[PDB]
Amino acid sequence: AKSARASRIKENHQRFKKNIAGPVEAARLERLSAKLMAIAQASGVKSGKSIGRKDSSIVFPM
Amino acid sequence: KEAIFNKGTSKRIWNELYKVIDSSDVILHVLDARDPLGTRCRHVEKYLAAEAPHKHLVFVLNKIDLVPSSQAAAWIRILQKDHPTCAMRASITNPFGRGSLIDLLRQFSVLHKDRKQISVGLIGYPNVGKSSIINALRGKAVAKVAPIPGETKVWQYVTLMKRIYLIDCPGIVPPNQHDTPEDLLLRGVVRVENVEHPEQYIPAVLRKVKQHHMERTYELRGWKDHIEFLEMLARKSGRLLKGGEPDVDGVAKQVLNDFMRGKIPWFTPAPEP
Amino acid sequence: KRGAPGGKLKMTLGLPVGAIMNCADNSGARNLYIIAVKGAGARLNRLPAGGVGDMVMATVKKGKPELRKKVHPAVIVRQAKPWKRFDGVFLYFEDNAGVIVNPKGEMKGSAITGPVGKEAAELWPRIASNAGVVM
Amino acid sequence: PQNEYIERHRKLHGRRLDAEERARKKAAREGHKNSENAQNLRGLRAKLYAKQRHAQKIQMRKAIKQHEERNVEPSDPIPSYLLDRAARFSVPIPKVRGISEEEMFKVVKTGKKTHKKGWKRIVTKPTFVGPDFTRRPVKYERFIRPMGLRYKKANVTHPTLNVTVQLPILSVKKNPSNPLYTQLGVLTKGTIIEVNVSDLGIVTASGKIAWGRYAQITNNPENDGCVNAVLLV
Amino acid sequence: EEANGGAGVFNVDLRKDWILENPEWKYDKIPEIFDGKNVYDYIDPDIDAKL
Amino acid sequence: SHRKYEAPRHGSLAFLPRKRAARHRGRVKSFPKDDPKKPVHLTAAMGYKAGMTTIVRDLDRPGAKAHKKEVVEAVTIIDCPPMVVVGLVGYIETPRGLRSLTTVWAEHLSDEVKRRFYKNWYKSKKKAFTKYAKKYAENNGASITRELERIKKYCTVVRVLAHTQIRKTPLKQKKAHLMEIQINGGSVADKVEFGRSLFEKPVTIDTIFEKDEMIDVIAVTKGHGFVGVTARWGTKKLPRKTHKGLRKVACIGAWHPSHVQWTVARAGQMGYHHRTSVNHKIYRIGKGDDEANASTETDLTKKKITPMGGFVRYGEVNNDYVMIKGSVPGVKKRIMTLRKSLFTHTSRKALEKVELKWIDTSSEFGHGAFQTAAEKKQFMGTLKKDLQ
Amino acid sequence: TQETCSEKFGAIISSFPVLSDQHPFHRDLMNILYDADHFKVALGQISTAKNLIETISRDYVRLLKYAQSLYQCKQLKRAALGRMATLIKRLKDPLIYLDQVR
RNA sequence: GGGAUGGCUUGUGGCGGCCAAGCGUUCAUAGCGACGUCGCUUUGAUCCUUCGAUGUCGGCUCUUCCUAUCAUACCGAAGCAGAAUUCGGUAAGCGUUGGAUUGUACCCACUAAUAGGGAACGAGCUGGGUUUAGACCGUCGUGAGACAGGUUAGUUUUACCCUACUGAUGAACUCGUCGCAAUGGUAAUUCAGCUUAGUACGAGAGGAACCGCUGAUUCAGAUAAUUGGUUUUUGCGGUUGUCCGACCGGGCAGUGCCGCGAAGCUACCAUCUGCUGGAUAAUGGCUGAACGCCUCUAAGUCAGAAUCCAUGCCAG
RNA sequence: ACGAGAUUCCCACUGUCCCUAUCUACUAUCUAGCGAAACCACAGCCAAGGGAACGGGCUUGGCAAAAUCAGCGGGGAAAGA
RNA sequence: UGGAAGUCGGAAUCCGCUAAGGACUGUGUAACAACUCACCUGCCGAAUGUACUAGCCCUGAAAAUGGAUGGCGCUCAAGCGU
Ligand SMILES: Nc1nc2c(ncn2[C@@H]2O[C@H](COP(=O)(O)OP(=O)(O)OP(=O)(O)O)[C@@H](O)[C@H]2O)c(=O)[nH]1
Ligand SMILES: [Mg+2]
Ligand SMILES: [Mg+2]
Repeated sequence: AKSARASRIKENHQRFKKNIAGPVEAARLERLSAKLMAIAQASGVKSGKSIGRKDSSIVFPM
Repeated sequence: KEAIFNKGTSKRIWNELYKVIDSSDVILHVLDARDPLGTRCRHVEKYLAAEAPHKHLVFVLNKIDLVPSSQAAAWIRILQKDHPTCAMRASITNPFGRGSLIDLLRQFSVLHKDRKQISVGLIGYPNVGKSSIINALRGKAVAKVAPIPGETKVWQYVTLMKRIYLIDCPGIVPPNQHDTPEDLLLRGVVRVENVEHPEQYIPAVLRKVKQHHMERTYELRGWKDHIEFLEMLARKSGRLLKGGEPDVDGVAKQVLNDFMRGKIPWFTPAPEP
Repeated sequence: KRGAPGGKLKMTLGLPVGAIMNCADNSGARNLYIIAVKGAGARLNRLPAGGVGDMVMATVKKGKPELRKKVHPAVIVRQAKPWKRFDGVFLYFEDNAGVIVNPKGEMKGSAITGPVGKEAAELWPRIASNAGVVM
Repeated sequence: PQNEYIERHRKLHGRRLDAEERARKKAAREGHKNSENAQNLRGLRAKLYAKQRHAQKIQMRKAIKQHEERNVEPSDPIPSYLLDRAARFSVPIPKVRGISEEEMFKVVKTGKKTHKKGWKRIVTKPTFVGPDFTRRPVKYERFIRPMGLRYKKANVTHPTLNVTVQLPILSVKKNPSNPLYTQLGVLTKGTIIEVNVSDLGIVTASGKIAWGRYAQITNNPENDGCVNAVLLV
Repeated sequence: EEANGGAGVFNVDLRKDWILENPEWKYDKIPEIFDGKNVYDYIDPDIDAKL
Repeated sequence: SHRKYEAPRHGSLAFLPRKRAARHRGRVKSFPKDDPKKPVHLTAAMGYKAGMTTIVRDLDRPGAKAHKKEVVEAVTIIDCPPMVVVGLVGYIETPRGLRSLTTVWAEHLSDEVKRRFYKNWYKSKKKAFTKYAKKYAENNGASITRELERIKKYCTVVRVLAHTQIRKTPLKQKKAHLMEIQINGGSVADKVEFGRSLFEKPVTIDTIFEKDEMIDVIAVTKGHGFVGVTARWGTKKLPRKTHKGLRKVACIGAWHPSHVQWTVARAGQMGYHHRTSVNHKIYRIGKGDDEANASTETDLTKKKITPMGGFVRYGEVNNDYVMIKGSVPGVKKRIMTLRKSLFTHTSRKALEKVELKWIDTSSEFGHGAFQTAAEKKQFMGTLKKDLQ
Repeated sequence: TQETCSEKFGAIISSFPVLSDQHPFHRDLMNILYDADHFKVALGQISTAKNLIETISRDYVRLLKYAQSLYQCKQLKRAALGRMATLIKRLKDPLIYLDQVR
């Protein structure tokens, strides 16, 4: 019997993933993303535009 | 095929046999009077004729009390055409042919007087009477004797005289492509308890034994076949299982044990001249 | 072909090696002592076992003397161990019984006494054609 | 299919379109493959390959020598009836290795206690037990000569006729290591044996058939499984 | 089936050859259980007169 | 000398050590890989295992033996109250691995998620996130804007913080469960905007998972305590009256080294292990608001997923629930992590459509053969207490 | 070694047709194609080599029962294997003939 | 009182005679000798030639390693049409079974296959070698007794110590929540059926394979909806003897006994699940020198095994 | 006939086994009290080498983090050995 | 020899034209045919071929816990010869 880690079995699984299960997963993911988007939609220093510093070691201390 | 029918052909047994042959000067080949050509080891005869011709082979026809006297005399004639033969009933209390066998061994000792002693080894099938012949010649139960095969498993020296030694040997069965398990069981190679489906050999017993002998022995008559014979014997003797079922297997084992132990009279007739 | 029925779903194996089951056909045998199961794998100390519809190697312990010296292929048609089918039904028969067939699946006998299993009837077409009741 | 069907298929359809080219390329790569096998094979496969290549090289150079020379004895002259022909009455092997008594005999222990009795000696080398031999009773046999180590014939070769015949043995005349070994009939290297030479047609000056002649064992029977001898003619 | 996947992939339509009075009842889900009872046990052509 | 009869190993070396899990909630070791051209979506959720029940499925599996037939299958019910997103964690890539850079929390956090930060909530002053809630007010959330822009600029992996609404469950636990759920798809700015729009909002299970999809269940198994080798590793029992025990291994060693190896079966802890089981099909995502969410299009009985007398040792499922084909690791009342499959599926079983015809709602407290109280009353009739 | 030799020799013997059991048309067709004397001599030499290999193995196993050192055991094993190799090498022509026959 | 050969070994015989590349040898022309060869060691037979335990091996449970590969994966060759194979190569990832026979190691069947060894054989348990004291027979001895031997019955009985292993806590850095992943382990395996297809192939008998689909064997990890099992639920009922005067309600017979029995635990006796990228070995090549032909190799490079390394997975 | 003598088989019978699962009591466990002994040069992680086919200490490496609890029988230790 | 034309076999293997060509080195045919090799000529352009000797390197046989030029590591050496 061909192994699970066999090159031809892997190629067959890759073709299955590309051609058959791929569109189904894409359509399901698009529907779920739309449903979650429904719930989701339903100076620089003083304004946060300039990302400043927050308010052993890599080098030898010297 | 079961290994119980392969019993008697072991390498240990045949190493014992060739040890006895190499140690012995005179080979007493013991034959059953009920089947003399059936119990004859032409394998060993060929080996002795080819490789060790100096050793003297003597036929001893034992168990002549289980055959008619005229048939026994005819078998003695047929065997004495080939080799020097003796007739024997191997019993400690009531032996027959013991004096003749002693005289024959004395003659062989006179021939081999130059050696300090001679060794006489006994060969044959299981349950032909080798250890019983040794006991009858000795006058004392010096070798273990039982009606089931294979009691003698090793070689044993017993001194008959200061110049004659007797060697016991385990029973040997030469391999043959024509021998059947039924033939081996009827010759007495195997034990009856260890074999499977015992009632297939009962028709062979009914062929070898006259019907009136069965009727007189078991006090039953009117059976049409071996199955009905065993069923009637079981119902008469009370060999019943749970649920009133007759014990045909146990009854067949009883009849086979009787057949090999000589409670049922049978013999092989000698060929006509 | 080594006599392994293909397409059989997993069921509880109730008849191991050494079991004596009834002979459901008219071939002359009345019981079958199982000595091997066709398609049995390799496992330490595990006895081979068979279920309904499984092909086994058997010997006859009671019946006609002609069948007593050979090793016959058999198909198990009834078992007493409860087993589940795909519809969730747990079921069992009142006895363990099988039939004698050739290695290709055709029966030696000509009729079957009592019902047969659905698995045996589906897997061996001659059992379905020679059965009177199918359960 | 019947008869020469693959040949008929090759006649009616041919072969693969690249078959000749791939055969030529494989025959061209054969030298690189042979060198790669000579430099990269390992173990017993490598040893067998090297021996086989050595045999091929010897056969090849012999072929070259024969094709190159396609177009091309005693010291003293003697007549044709004196050709192929050859005091001190020495045997071919006047001296062998002496054999100790442990190398001859091992100790057979007997008894039933933890301390056994070791008076029985078994002969380890092959023996000739003699004619009409019957084993002694077990209580009185000291020197065990086992049945599987008994030999009755020997491959005896004639030095002048250059032929080897399997001859029966009559007796053991001298085992050089020990007279006890001769008495036991032990067949070792350099042992003088007596053989039946009736099959060689040896005759005396008047017509009597000579059927007994000395020969000497030239091999090691305990290591070779056979007795090889040279006639003392 | 060879145009639509092959053997073991094509799903057969067992309700395609149904003969009914009204064609759009072909793919209806027939009820079987209602309040712990069997609908097919209560199916009767004279059920109106019986009621 | 060698072993005379070959036999494989008892147990697997891939699940060592056989110790108790480091924490009760299952850990998502790996998330599905991110494809930026995909839409933004969540990849995990949590629930609580209620129990199991029985279904009848109208199977459409071409080439199978039970094709166009009815099959009885076991399913597991997971109660899934809606989850609340209360945070956003940013991850950067370093040569030492993924590193958490910043974490932005919501302005208002519930007492459920606040109980997780305390071991004694009843004695506490409940001061958690009180000074953090003021940075939404001071300088118009300038610090929050800075951290969000830091996630947008420097991070490659964005995860939301989501906690369960445990008050909706029959559990006596008031302390909620909180986890990081990775956002997959889109760009990093899209993920940050997606989380910012999802702060303080309830997220239901039907917007993360969809019916007839295979998912993975991550949980901690049933604990068994200290268990000997016979049940811990499946070893053969020694014969009767074996000296110093028969439920043991006769030889823990006969060969060099002069040690006990790590491959020898020894007595110890069994169960309470962290397990991730894969390829579990979702059969039904039932709604809590529906009063007939355990009613199929064939079985017209109006009934809910709760059996009569409730689930044993759990209670009643009154929220959205997930029906999963088969069995999942864990016990009743236990937190369950449902995760998207890491790879595109390679089986037709993941492409099958499940059509249920009947769901068992009989009592699991005995041999219940009625699916509702009305059926039991109709079968029995009138009792003594009804007249009383 | 002797088991391998006996298995291969028995496979050679038991697979080739036996002329004494064939139909007279098949037997005489094999006689026309092949000298039946040569066919029977080749198969008889195969059987003779098989039985000689078995006899040599039996004798050398019996000698190895009494061999007293690893050197003597090694020499006996090499002697038995060399005798078997000599017996097989003396079958150079019948093996080629029987392969062509096959 | 004293003790308790080893960088061995493996696949190809010995003896005797020829032949011969070569080594030696030119004041002696001898002597060794690779590759070979020749003699000794039944027309498919016979089954009427089994040839000496002083040296001891087996078995249960369980783990790991080696390759000297039985099967599975890939490849080369063969009258290899197909099917089934045979020989050889890379490969230890993964398996390699159930029984009979003790008057003393081979048979039978299933299976893909029933491969070979090491870690002992240079104080775990249990059957023989094997042997304290009892007893019998056989041989030997005048005898006590011994043995060529055969038979029967027969006393060693830790763990709480250190280390190793399997699990479980834990000080110091305020407590807690959410994480990363260095390193260690790592897992799947084989067969069958449907379609291809009664097609390629074939005189006929027969009879494949790739893609696709569905199950099953062994292994592993879980789980209790269902079905069996389990009952101190002493939950309910029945029943024997005795005792509380009888009924009721109870005690005792260490759980009196029996029937059913939820819950819990459980079972291939039940159910569920077991996943993908890169680099390679043998080989098959491309371009192209060495070497004016040629060449898969030298520079460069493509593919390719169940192999290797990682992800998935477990610990942290 | 008799036998706690040795052996083989048949029926019945069953967890001897396939193949293990579950329950009860007393332990083991924890606590209060009480409380030894065997044994002990010093000590206790491995790999290779250490001619006297011995190594726990030496050489060269792997490495190596307090204090502990329940089991466990590989090693050490342990048999009036 | 049914067929055998150099090429299934056995034995001989010569002469002529020659620049050179075997009573033929292989492929091929039922046999022929055809191709090819040995050999020769034309183009080219200057060094090659064979067999040995001496160095270094590969193979020249290996089992079974994980390990050893002492360890790292070393390639116009941190290897070898002076
Ligand atoms: N009627 C009769 N029976 C005899 C005679 N001799 C022996 N038997 C029976 O045959 C049986 C065989 O006796 P054994 O002495 O053991 O003969 P065996 O051939 O040595 O048997 P094995 O021990 O198997 O070798 C005995 O039990 C006797 O009863 C005889 O002369 N007459
Ligand atoms: Mg007897
Ligand atoms: Mg006897």
